[PDB]
Amino acid sequence: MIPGEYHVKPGQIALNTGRATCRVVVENHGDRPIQVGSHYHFAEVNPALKFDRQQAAGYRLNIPAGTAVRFEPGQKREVELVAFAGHRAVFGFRGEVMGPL
Amino acid sequence: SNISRQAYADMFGPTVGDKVRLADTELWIEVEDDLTTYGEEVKFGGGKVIRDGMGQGQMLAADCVDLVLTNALIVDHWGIVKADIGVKDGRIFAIGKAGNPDIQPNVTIPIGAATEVIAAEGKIVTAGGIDTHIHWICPQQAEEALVSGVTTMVGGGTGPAAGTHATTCTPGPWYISRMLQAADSLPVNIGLLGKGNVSQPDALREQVAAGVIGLEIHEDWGATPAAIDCALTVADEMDIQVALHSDTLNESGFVEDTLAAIGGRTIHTFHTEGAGGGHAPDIITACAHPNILPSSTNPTLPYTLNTIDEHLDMLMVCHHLDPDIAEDVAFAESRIRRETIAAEDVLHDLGAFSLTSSDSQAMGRVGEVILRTWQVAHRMKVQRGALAEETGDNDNFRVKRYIAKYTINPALTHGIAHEVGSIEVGKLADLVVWSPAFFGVKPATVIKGGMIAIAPMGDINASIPTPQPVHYRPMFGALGSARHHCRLTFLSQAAAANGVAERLNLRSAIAVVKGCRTVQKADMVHNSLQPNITVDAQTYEVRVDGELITSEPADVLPMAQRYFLF
Amino acid sequence: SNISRQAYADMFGPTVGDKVRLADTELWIEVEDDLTTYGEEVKFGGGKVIRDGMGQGQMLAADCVDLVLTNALIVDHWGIVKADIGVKDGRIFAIGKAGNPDIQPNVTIPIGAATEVIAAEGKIVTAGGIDTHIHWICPQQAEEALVSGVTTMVGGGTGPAAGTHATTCTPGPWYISRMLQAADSLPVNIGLLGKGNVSQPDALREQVAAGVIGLEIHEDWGATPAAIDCALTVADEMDIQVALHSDTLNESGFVEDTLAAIGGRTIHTFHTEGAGGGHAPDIITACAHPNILPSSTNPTLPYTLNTIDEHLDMLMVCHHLDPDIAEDVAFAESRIRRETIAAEDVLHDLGAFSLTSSDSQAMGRVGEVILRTWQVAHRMKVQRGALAEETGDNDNFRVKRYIAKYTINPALTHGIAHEVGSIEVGKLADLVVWSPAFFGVKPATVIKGGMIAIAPMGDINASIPTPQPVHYRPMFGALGSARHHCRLTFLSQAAAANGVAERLNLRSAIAVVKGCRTVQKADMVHNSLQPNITVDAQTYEVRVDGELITSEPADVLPMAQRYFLF
Amino acid sequence: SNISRQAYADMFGPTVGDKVRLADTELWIEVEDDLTTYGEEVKFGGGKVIRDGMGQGQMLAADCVDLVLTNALIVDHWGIVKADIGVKDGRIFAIGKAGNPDIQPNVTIPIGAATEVIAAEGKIVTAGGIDTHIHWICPQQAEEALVSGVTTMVGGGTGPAAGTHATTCTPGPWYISRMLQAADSLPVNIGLLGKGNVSQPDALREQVAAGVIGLEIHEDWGATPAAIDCALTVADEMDIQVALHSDTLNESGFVEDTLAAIGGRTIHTFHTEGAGGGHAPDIITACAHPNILPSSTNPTLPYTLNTIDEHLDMLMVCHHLDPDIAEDVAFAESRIRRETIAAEDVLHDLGAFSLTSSDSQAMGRVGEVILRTWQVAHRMKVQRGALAEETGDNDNFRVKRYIAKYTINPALTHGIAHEVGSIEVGKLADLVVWSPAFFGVKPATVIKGGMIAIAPMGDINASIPTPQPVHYRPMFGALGSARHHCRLTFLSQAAAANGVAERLNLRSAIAVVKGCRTVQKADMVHNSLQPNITVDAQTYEVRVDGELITSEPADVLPMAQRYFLF
Amino acid sequence: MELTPREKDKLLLFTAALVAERRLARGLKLNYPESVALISAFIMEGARDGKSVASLMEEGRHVLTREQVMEGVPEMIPDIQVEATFPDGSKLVTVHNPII
Amino acid sequence: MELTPREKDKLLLFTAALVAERRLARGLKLNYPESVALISAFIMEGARDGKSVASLMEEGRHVLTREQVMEGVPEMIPDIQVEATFPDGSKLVTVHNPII
Repeated sequence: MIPGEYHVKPGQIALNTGRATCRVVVENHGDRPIQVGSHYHFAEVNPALKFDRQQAAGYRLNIPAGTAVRFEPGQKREVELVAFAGHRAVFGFRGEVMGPL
Repeated sequence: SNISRQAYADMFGPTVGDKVRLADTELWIEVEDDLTTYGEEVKFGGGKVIRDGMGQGQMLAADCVDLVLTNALIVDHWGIVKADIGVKDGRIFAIGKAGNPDIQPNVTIPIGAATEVIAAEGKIVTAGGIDTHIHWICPQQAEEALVSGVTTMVGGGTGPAAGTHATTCTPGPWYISRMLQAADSLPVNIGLLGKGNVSQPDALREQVAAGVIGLEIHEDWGATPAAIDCALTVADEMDIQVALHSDTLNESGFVEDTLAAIGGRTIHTFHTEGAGGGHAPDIITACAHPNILPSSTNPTLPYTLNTIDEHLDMLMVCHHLDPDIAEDVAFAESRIRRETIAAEDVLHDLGAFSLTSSDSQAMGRVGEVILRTWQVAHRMKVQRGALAEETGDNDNFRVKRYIAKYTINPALTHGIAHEVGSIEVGKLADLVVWSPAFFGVKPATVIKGGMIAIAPMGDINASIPTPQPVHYRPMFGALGSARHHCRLTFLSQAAAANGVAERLNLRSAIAVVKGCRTVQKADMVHNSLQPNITVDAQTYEVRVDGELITSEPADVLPMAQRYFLF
Repeated sequence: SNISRQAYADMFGPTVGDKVRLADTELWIEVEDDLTTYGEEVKFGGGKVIRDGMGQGQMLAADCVDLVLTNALIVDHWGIVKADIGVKDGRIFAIGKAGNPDIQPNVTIPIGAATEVIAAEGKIVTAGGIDTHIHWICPQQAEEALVSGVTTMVGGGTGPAAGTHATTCTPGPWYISRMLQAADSLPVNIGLLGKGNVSQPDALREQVAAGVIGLEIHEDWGATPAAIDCALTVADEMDIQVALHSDTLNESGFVEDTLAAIGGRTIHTFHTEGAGGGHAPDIITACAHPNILPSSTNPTLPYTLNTIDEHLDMLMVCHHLDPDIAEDVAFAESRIRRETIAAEDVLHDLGAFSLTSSDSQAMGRVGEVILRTWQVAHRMKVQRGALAEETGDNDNFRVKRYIAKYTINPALTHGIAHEVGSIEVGKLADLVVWSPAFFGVKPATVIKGGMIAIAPMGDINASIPTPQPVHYRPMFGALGSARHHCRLTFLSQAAAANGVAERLNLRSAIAVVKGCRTVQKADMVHNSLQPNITVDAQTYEVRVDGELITSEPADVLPMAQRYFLF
Repeated sequence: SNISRQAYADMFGPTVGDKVRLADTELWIEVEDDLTTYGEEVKFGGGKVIRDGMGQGQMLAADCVDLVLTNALIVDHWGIVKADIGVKDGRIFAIGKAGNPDIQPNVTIPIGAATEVIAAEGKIVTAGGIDTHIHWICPQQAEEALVSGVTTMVGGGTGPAAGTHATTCTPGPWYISRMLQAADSLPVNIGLLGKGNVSQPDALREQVAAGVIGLEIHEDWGATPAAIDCALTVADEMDIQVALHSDTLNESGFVEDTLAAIGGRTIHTFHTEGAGGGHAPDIITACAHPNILPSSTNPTLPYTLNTIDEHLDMLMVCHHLDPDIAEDVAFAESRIRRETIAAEDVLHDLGAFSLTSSDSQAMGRVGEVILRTWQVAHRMKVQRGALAEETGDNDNFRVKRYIAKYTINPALTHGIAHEVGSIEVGKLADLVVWSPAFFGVKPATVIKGGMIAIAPMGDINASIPTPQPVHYRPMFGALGSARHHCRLTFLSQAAAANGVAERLNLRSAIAVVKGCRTVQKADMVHNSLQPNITVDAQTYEVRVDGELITSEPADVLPMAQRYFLF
Repeated sequence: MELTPREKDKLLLFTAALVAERRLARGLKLNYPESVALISAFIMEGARDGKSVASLMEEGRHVLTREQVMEGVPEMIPDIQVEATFPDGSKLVTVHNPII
Repeated sequence: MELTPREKDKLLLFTAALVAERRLARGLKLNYPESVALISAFIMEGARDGKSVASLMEEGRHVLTREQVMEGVPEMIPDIQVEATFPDGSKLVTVHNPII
């Protein structure tokens, strides 16, 4: 007996289903680590991360909400992106779009 | 991508199909629905989702909520679901999916710069309790009650005076005015009851016009058919509620005479089992009538090994009886019957009794209304198994039936359901956050009117709020003017019209009662059973349709020694 | 029918002829009269008398009292009688026979639906005490004083500042305004004293116009004949009182010079014995004059074995003296004299000293004014026997003489007797209920303005209010707006006219002082003796009509170790 | 006549040339000047100087001060001198020589009948501290802070909600209005910060118009260049301050990008060392810029043996991070660097860091801002010796440099220096009296607006205020209306114009912020150094002009175990 | 711990009892508040141990005798009441004439 | 003494610990609040003694075992935190999974 214990049924949860995705190879050219959040507009991340910014337009990381992908200096890795939804209007970040798309 | 169910529950709390144990009881709930879109859940913290342009939008204050309770597991009479809760203007705005419509799908609760966040992932959220049997013996009761999870208190009294020790009557215009003024200082919603024991209508009307939302007929002030009829006549014309404590002595007649005097008119019967007062030994038969809204006081809930031993002396002190006067003690074994005490538990499980209350410091414990209601549910599951209404392998229906007893039903009974009683849009944001392991025992957060009024707090000088000693301390929602803005003083329609609030210079928000006369047994959510119940005059045995109703006394209960220091 | 006296006392309390012991002292009181009609006493509880149509009537609120204290044993300067007390509009309505005129005989205090009940059978009821020597060193003093049974506090100060540590002066318009505002937060009636040590009248008038009801002349601020005359001139024109703490140093002259400066004008001499301040070593001779209203501070009451040992260091700290400076310690043995300390007790028993006070936290104990007054009465009965005025085999007269010292006399001295000071119709309902075994030590109920402000309260979560731990907790009468409505801030007639209350936005009820100049020694109830007293300049011996006045130091006292945890 | 220096110090406190040790540290101060006239010092007590016609005059209230602090040893950024302090209308009237112009020479602070006295001989008097990094997690923080000597608190929050746990943002109009109302109940001056993390200006303007005096940009809400620019644009037009907590994750760019976004505009960088948040690992390089006003939070002050061990878990709880999520813990060793922690101490000693704050209950200790600032000064003297600016054999300059960090500088940074921050004529009388042995640890008296708000108090029932137990208790300055009159709620110029105070019905005195945009590093009193500082990306070593900046971890500190019970 | 007001209130009772317990140990005759605190604390621990209400109503009368308390004290305490968390929840223990 | 609010607050912890300490002595299986108070008090005294934060983070896990507490209690306490005045000022001690 454990007070307030859960009895989670086994299985998996499929995240962000039915949405466009794309894979991109990214490399950290900076001398300091860079960590990117799940809902951050990837196309506007730290300029030290070299990748096809054009492809990542209107996309975010296809990872569970609240998690992140870290890039140590000089690190190179392929990540998967998932398209923004809702109004598909990007406001903020580095201020490169500030509107729909 | 993909995430396992276990990891998912650890991050955002349980989802559809997952079950959760209530404290250390045998009651299990199962998430019936989840309003989120997988992968789009909002979370707060360093590098999380709720950040500018991401989970937070660019809308103005008027277009977003003031407070959002993320990933909450709602337990209410209407469902046990997973959702985000939006709070705006001190009231429940919506139950849905929170976020930023700019980049997220299905957002119904918009988060913007003007939005505060309460992380409810892994917690159970419920409406604040409502205790309709408070004796204002001391102001300290409000804090005790608030800490337990009760956000509204209905009753009466003037302090530690004999009248209040035994009854919940706030006698007359002067004391009513005084208590209404004193109420602005308390962090709970309040409504007062006046003394309804009089056979002259104008004496009652004055009190209602003074501000009370109900009248109590108590045998200590004489619960005669004449007084009962008088109070009910005035109640019928002023749309206020009547609470009864019948003639235990059978001095003016038996239970059937009292029922006759009531004449099918709406009335709330206090401690219907009888231990706390009522025609000996069959006042319990009242729960069979359509116009009766029956409640229990907590010392008899649930039937345990020490229940009887304790009552004998508790009764005396409360009602100012003399242990040396034969007649004063003679009606002890007449008021305390193992038979009705055992039956009461079952009648609750069946939906025959619709409310639970305390009867604070007058044969009741103010901080144990929620705690004892769940102990009954536990003992009933253990002894009787699943309810005929249960579906699936959970106790979901039993949980909805019991939570309604100290939430929506007390609210319907006193004509305040339009303001509080449940987690529904438009209602005041009186919410309680519970950790599953402390459900019904010790709350994580108590919200009043959209502001946290009390919560456990650690070392004030610590680097974080978690270090010991951790104990309940008043928060901003319980401070001066913020308090006034987050609490409600319920008045009678007459008092509101007379300008009582302006005359007494009340500082809190005002709410008016209505619909007290139209409610009936059938309106009690999940507790509308009108059983063909009888009580044997000699043996005191309770029978429904001829079958014997009874239960066994518990030796050990959950939500007891595992949680309390004393 | 018939009932034995013993059974009767057990039910309704003692009646005519019965005697009661005061706490654990040797003082016995005897019921002088009973206003009831045997067989018609009102009692509250299940199946008792106060019920609709029986002991409770059908009258409207305007025709019945708000509160009734049933079967009370009143102990006041005017009598020791048994009666019901009626309270209406926060004021004492009547002292008589309560009930329902419809069926009961001789009812003078009508009970109706609007009436609350306090059961006083077997209890002693007295007026709230009045301490006229408070140093507002800290706000916590009000609660301490209220718990002891004192409902009115007169004095001055601004908090823990040097000036307030030594004196009771609230210096100037700004601090006076600040303290008047802060007073609304305290559950006791309050009146402030300003600094009267100035030789420029306008400096005093401003203070009186600012709101003070008196001025204190303190030697620490220079108690010169010039200052004394100045303060008395302004007092005479503004109808406020002057409290004196004369020149111990004899710097400007001896006691006869101070008396000369007073010029037969009314004045209240603080701690007239001298230990707390005053011309060394004969300030005590002041009690012989008609214009002098003499009081004692409590540390010297009564003379005990440890009295002297304790004073030496207490004096230093209070008046900011330096134990290394010869001149600062030299006037220790000059201010602390066993001779005058012993005599003071007797002079009280004789009615030469008319008041007792504390001198809170500046050579006085705020919660021990009542307690020590009775200890003196006990020690005096023990040492000197019955007073020449006693009648019957009781200490009734001695009890009336001593209770007047901390009730009606302090009220007459400060011009507030029209509002408080005794249990008389029309006066504010500041009452204290005592259990005979705890009389003068720990109150059962403390009522302010008709509402219980503080009382012992047990486990807030208990089924009754009696379970441990039981300790004093604030009640509704001490809460926000209810408090304002139940307390009085006394202003000077000038301040009231100037609209000070409206300008400072005071929330409490306002009362005005009057009759401070016209009171004289002969007006002090039961304490009007003007003895031909002398003090030997060398030996410090006190003599009245040549006879030596003295007493023995107590080794053990009642109302001490049997009641206190520490 | 003549008196020896030692005897003189024992009577009136130290004079020119005398040195005093600060608590149990190695810091010594030397009286630089004395404004008295030898032989004419004012002293209060029985037979002392402050008496009618002597040290007290005949002037009316308008011509004398309300309060005088006699023989005080002032320690402020401008000097360490001996003088009397005059307080009038709740504000500092003058710093000079108090007395009676009628008989004394050089009196600049007149004492009359309307003057209260606080004896400060032998005590150190300082301005009240100002903490500009408060998380309103609970109302109890105000008392804790007040007791330590901080009289003004700037920050934000709504109570124990996730958002406030991590940030100091009071989200939107509703919560801002609620907190402004709740502020009237707190005994400290208050100013609120809103959530500045938005890329839509109108969302910020509403908040400023609602009443906030600043906006916080926190990485938990997304500290992006877009948000930063937005907040600074609005700040520039509304004359409010911006507090930053940069992007530790380097998600949007590195420190140079954030600096680029700031664009040379005024901004206050929170916990500039980085442990509490900021670009890893070089946010500390910000202190080199003219537009940056850098402060430290207290857990890293000073560098001790247990500093690191403690931070790892403190960080997690505060920012809602998950110890199981690799990425959430990965940035632990990135945020907690022994290298920057050690350097921070030195940068403070050099004047590179200009402020110290707490970061209450979110990686900071509310009652230890003053205490830790002095511990740093001690450790720096011990390790580095005298500062290049020191003159004479004392630490006077180092004391002025460090006291400015939690007094005048925080005030200049938030545009409130015109009201508080230092002991200067015209400023609010927020003063703290310290006994040299408890300096920086436990205050003797805490004055707010000219009234003592809190101080140590002994047995309430004692004959003097000194008997045990002695602990901090609320005084009159912290009571109801007196409190309102002695505290200030700072509003934005816009809110003041909009009539927010009248609409919310605020009861306290209102003050408006101004000059937040014009302040720069060079304006920070004694802390204007802009060093050529660099941080090695790999080793984390901090260098100024190529030289390595570092310090050793303390094993034992003063103002610790010798003073605290726990 | 999450101590509620009632739990913190009982800590006052416990502590008051520590005072009495020590004085009794020195061989002093206990006064009124000391006696009440001592007997009350006893009952609370009885409940913690799992003893029944009925047992405590009896045992509580054997904690202190008339010769261990000051004169008049036994008569100043016609009964003692205290509530505690028994295995079956909070219950009230009433001890009549605890000191004989 | 000049006790600040934080010092008075810790007296509540100390006292709560005296209760637990006595019950454990009687051989009772401690409950949730008793366990937290007992382990917390231990750490505070460790700091008073001059032990380092690192040492206490370890020692705190050896105060009570799974067999000395009620069922479910170990899982109700994933960690314990308390601050105290070490020789080098106030520090935070976090003990993870104190009961095993």
